[PDB]
Amino acid sequence: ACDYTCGSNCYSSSDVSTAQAAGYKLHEDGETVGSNSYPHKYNNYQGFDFSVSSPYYEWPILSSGDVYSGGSPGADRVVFNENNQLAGVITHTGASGNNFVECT
Ligand SMILES: Nc1nc2c(ncn2[C@@H]2O[C@H](CO)[C@@H](O)[C@H]2OP(=O)(O)O)c(=O)[nH]1
Ligand SMILES: [Ca+2]
Repeated sequence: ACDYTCGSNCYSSSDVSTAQAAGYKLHEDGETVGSNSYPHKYNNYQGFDFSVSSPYYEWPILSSGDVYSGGSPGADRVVFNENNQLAGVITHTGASGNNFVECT
């Protein structure tokens, strides 16, 4: 079973934890990877119900289970706050434009 389902991508809690950990570290270090500079600020304009406070940052989560290292980021993202607290898992999959939908 999947703790999170992004379109057809299935993620366990461990996948989310590993991704979050990597993204948070880069954040503390003042570093980014990839052409789109991850991790980067995330603005909740769609008003998802995050129970944790902003600011928020987005970091890619790979279907493969590998930690994002530059390269195609896919459509899935882990969202974390300034305090390394999980906000949610979202995806561009099935959303138009630059928008998102939450992973179920
Ligand atoms: N890789 C990727 N980027 C997308 C997609 N939809 C919108 N984007 C946005 O397009 C740019 C990449 O070319 C980024 O600003 C990225 O936003 P995020 O970084 O918030 O995902 C998508 O399906 N895939
Ligand atoms: Ca996995």
